[PDB]
Amino acid sequence: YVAVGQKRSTVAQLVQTLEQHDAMKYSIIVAATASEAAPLQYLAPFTAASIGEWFRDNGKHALIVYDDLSKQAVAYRQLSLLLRRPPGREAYPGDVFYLHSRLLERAAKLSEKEGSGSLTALPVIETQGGDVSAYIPTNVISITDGQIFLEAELFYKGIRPAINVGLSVSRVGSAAQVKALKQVAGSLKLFLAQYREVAAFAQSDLDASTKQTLVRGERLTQLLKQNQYSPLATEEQVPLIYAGVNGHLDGIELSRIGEFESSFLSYLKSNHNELLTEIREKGELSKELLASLKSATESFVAT
Amino acid sequence: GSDLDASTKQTLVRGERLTQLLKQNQYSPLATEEQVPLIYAGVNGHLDGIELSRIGEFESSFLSYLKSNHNELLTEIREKGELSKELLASLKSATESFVAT
Amino acid sequence: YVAVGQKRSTVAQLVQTLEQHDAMKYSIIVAATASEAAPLQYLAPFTAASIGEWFRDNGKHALIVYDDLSKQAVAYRQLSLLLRRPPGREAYPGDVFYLHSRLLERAAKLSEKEGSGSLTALPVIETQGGDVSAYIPTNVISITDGQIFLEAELFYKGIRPAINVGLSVSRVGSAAQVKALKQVAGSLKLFLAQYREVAAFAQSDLDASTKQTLVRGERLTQLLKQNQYSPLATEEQVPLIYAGVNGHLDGIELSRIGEFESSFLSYLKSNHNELLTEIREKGELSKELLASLKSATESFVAT
Amino acid sequence: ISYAAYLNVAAQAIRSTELQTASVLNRSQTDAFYTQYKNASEPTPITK
Amino acid sequence: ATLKEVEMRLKSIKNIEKITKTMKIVASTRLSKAEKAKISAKKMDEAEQLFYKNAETKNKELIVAITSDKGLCGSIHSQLAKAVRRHLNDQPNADIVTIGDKIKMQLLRTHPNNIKLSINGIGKDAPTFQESALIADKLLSVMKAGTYPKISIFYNDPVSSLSFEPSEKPIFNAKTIEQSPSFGKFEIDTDANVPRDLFEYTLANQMLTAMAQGYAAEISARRNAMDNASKNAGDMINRYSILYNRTRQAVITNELVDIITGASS
Amino acid sequence: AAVVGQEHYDVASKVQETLQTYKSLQDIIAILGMDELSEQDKLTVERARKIQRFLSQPFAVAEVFTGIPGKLVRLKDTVASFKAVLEGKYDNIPEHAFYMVGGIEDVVAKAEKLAA
Amino acid sequence: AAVVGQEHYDVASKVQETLQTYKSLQDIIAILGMDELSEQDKLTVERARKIQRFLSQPFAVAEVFTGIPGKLVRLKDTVASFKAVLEGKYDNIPEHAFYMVGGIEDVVAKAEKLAA
Amino acid sequence: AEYFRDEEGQDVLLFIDNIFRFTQAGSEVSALLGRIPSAVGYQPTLATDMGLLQERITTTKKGSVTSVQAVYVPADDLTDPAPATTFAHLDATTVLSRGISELGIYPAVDPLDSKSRLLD
Amino acid sequence: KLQFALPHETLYSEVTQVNLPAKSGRIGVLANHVPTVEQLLPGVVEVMEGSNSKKFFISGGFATVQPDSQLCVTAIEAPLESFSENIKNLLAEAKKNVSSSREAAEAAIQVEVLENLQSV
Repeated sequence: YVAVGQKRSTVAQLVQTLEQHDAMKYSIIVAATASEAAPLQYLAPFTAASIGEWFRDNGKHALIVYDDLSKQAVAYRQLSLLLRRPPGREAYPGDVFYLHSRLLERAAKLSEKEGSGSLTALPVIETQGGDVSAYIPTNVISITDGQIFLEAELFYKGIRPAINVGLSVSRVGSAAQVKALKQVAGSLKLFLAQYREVAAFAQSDLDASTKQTLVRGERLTQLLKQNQYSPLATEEQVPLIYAGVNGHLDGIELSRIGEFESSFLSYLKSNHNELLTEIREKGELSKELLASLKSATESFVAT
Repeated sequence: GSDLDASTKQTLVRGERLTQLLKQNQYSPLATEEQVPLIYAGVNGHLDGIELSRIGEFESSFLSYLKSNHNELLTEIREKGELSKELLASLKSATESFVAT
Repeated sequence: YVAVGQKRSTVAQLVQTLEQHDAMKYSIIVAATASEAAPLQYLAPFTAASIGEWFRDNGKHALIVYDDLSKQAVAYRQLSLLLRRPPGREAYPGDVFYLHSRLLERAAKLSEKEGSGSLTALPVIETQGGDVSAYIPTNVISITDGQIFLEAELFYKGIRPAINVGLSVSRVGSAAQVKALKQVAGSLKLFLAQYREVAAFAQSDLDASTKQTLVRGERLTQLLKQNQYSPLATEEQVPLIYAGVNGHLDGIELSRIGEFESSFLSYLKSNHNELLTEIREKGELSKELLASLKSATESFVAT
Repeated sequence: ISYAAYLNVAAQAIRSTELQTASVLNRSQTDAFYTQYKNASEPTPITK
Repeated sequence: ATLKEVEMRLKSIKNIEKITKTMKIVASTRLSKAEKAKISAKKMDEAEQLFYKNAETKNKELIVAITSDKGLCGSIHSQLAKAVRRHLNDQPNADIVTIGDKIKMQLLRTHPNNIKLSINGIGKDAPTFQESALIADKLLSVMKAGTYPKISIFYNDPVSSLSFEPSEKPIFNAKTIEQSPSFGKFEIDTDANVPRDLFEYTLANQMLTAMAQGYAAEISARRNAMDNASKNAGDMINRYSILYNRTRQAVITNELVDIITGASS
Repeated sequence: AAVVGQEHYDVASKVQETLQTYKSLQDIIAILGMDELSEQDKLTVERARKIQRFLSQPFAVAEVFTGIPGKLVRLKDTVASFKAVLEGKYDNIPEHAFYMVGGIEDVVAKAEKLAA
Repeated sequence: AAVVGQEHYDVASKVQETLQTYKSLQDIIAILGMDELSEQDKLTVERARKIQRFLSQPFAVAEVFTGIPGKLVRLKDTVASFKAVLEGKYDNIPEHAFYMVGGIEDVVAKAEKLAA
Repeated sequence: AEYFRDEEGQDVLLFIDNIFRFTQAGSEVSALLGRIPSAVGYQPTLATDMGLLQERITTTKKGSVTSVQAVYVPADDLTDPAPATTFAHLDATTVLSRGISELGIYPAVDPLDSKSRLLD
Repeated sequence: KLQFALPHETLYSEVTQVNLPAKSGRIGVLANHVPTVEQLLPGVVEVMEGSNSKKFFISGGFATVQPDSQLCVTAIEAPLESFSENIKNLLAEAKKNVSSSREAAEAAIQVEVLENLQSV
């Protein structure tokens, strides 16, 4: 985790959180804090990347999260202007694109010849007022292969995570999805799409098609809420979505979605941790697993 | 195109009159002692009923009326600079008297 | 034909087109293509105008079309910026007003004392998005007399050439017009700026009075339309405009207006080309010519 | 009582055994206040 | 700024566009129910008209009128308002009973004598026999409806589903029913209360039909209106979008000039 | 009001007010229909629509270009002409009549012309 | 929901959603008005207006910039008092009886004051 | 390409990826060279450089190159100066659409957005 | 040919015998019946078309055999089976209502309805 411009107090909270979640047993925190000098801030993603190269080169895998390169940009700006180098758009250096582009292509899942390794990366960019047109965002958007577009309105509207999944895109995307999870999520993409279109019809005198969409959509939206700093095991991600796909959650009223989730999980562990383990280990859903899973869901749904 | 209810139109009707009350022609300052009555009338909604066109007429005439009878009252407003009970009552009665005629 | 900022290919098609219409013998082409260097482009209109002045100073009438001064603006901008002159509005240099004015004002019809020469200058300005507040366009408008604004929406909707009469003016144009086409076309410009007004509130309520005008107006609009690269005779234009002005296009259904024109011209030629010769030489419609035409127009309209 | 008022009250009662549709019930429940209008003026908006 | 004031306005137009779209769709939904009702209503009326036709009945004069209680209906309210005023030149003393706030206000301004009875709350819901009946009953009690040897009712007949034509029809009177040329081909008692009952029964039954026609015209008209709204709003989007786009470029240019000036120094 | 007199100033006040209203309702006019405008306002709008057209006066140097014979209207005549329009006297005849014409009297004559 | 605990958090979360709903619906109210807008939504809107003015409480140092003396309302008490509002336990209290006053006790008192 | 066309007589087809990134790249080199950036940052030499690229591309009497370019209109704006310069060079536009692909239409080419100045 | 209709829905707007309860007692209409107008009282109505019989419970209205032998029955609302105890409880309450008191007429009508119900 590359803490760029993050105040030392903030990084102290981060450190404490990581220790609490027992995660420093794989984490490295390269820190260039807010007060840290503008050359250090400038070179901070570059420095971090080099650490990543050692893992990557050894054929190990790693994830480097540059947070936030937007503040890194500001530091290069400070340097260039102070070094009297010719200025450019939005008073940002002319070769700022070159800098970011050099950095972001270092990430890579290496060749079979050089052994399977990786250096997954996740740059974080801060939108100054939702300005995707802004020079540092536009450049980065071009360079990147996918975006996740977090929207403040959703946060206020209590959707936390507040991902606007419409404006999220992934390049490689579903090619590197869990195969099982891919199977049970074609429907989900289409449902949410409809829910978006039928959103404005919710201000009403509802048509049957629209209201059906609304029920499915509202329950899903509630389902995709997740309390912060709680990750959920993939072998348990797959069941929750399956229920929604089979529309059994539709019956469950909005308030009871939350209760349903945890209860369904406990039910799944008691009734069929064989199913959960099968999902985990087989990794690919089979007609028999999907059969059994649907049955289990129905029984749980009754309670 | 919102069709206002009567309660909102009480406000609206009162409000319009205040706007007409404020207006003053360039190079025509007024004496504060005689700005206090005009606001009393407006705020106590005595002008709300009075027709929109003749608010200016009312203003001019009201001032003349206050000059005529309640010139004692104006002197007091100059002298004490805070409305007393007596002044509030005097002013209320006077304002009421001038609503019609 | 001064071609500035145009592809060498495109110009080669133009040249070939001119030689297809065997127009080369009356025309010169001066060329300053996009490939040609920006200072050459800057000097390209000025040089062309010298060639024109020799013709003008032979006392002969001529025309010079500078297509497009907007590319001259970019050229002077490039040169100016590379001369490090501080940018003006829209990054077009501060002496741009002078640049265009110096070019444009060298063309004109000389005093009879100084000869019969005229250099007709129609400079073709390429507005991106019809930006008629834009600095380069506005400066030209202020320099020139008329404007010939061409509306894309209308162009798309088959008015080729699309003449947005609302943005087309010609300050002294009307007193250059031949009297025949002044009489027959008299006030039609006003009438179709009533069609414009009428159709403003046509799309509120409508009345039969406005509708009668609208029926005339719409039908007149149909009459305006032309097919590109097909020119018309002046003599032929007099009757068509006579017909429409005299309201014979309520007499022709809107659909058949195009049919009416071709047929009418054929009718006139076959019936009596004597009339057309008369209005051609007289250049005015006497009472007799007017009557003969009134009679002829009624005659064709009937059949 | 008005003859058609008589029939009306009977119809409202008659939708009471019960199995009935919401639309019937809506058709049997009034939602208005008649504003009597004097000559400009207007006596009270009695619930119709 | 320019940029921000443009942008906030463009957002406003966008929100308006969305609302006009939404309304137009919802209007279509509502319209289906409105029309369905109108069929049943019209069939019901027709049976009563069958009597009146065979009866050949032939109608102070009363005016009753029907419109929406609320706007965004289209021009239903004011096309009827104008046509009432026209037929108030055809009788300079009639008592106008206004069923509908929208017609109520407009007529109330023009003659502040004629408005005698008025209702409020009808239009919100689709027509119901209960409402019509109670109004009819109130028409009898308050206005003494039978006394008027002429009654005419106004509504908007939905001529085509893209149109609404303000319309009137004459409500037959009980004096008339008695003496109507045919009333004897039909047979009923000599102790009959048939004038005093049949008048009353068709006072409501005809009135409900008129309401059904009117309501259908209201919903039809709003669908047309909201569609046209969507088009007009779209044009405004396009105009502010071009302004936005130009302004965005301009801000960049203005910033650049400051930068160049700084660099030059 | 101390220059061109109270009457002129009063006339001007109303002209400004009507036109300012008319500009204000440009949004509503576009988004909805003009019939959807409030009736009282619709009168103001109709008056202002007339005022807008009325203000176009043919010019004598423009007379060549427009083709419409120029109109030079006296100042004394002007105050009267607008005054009448403000009193709605001649507000009863088309906007087309008000468009591109001189004095109030000329509008009246042009109404007769238009009527033909 | 840890720092100030789940109860504090939950009360505030409901408030945030409620206020956000009112703002989102403001546009609907602007054109559509109270029509195709739910009764439930309308109660939420009414609550939001109450909450909006329940957040209004004077400042002691704005006895000179107002005149009503501020209220240092205990944090725990505020959580409770706002909780009550959300449950709709004081939906019989005027909107303006939440305006520019302290805690629930005061809100009730101003309801009584207004009632008189 | 020109070796193929001119010296092997070939008809060739030369793809370019983003010409937005061609423009963008040129803009940077100018800024580095210290040239005064013009409107919307773009290089003062923008037109001429594009001109060389898109006049070299031509039909000779030996062969012909033909070039398919990819135009990513930056900021989704077709009103920016860089798009304008591009559109000037363009002779045809192929407007691929994913809506069209969603109608199961492969090619994904949008029929009513594909327009060409070669149609006549 | 029977035309039986309600504003809510048409019912028959062929039919051999219709039995109707009218202020003139009970009227039965069979084939050609002389053309009448009848006030329908709160009623139990039987419609027989052939021998098939459909039973309607009717809230009163007007009945008119037309001189073209078209039996227009119009009434506010109706099947007998649809109408067919809780109402008897309500009617008891309605007896209570008579004690205080338009309400008088209403409660009286409720008693009429109790009779009409009792008929079922």
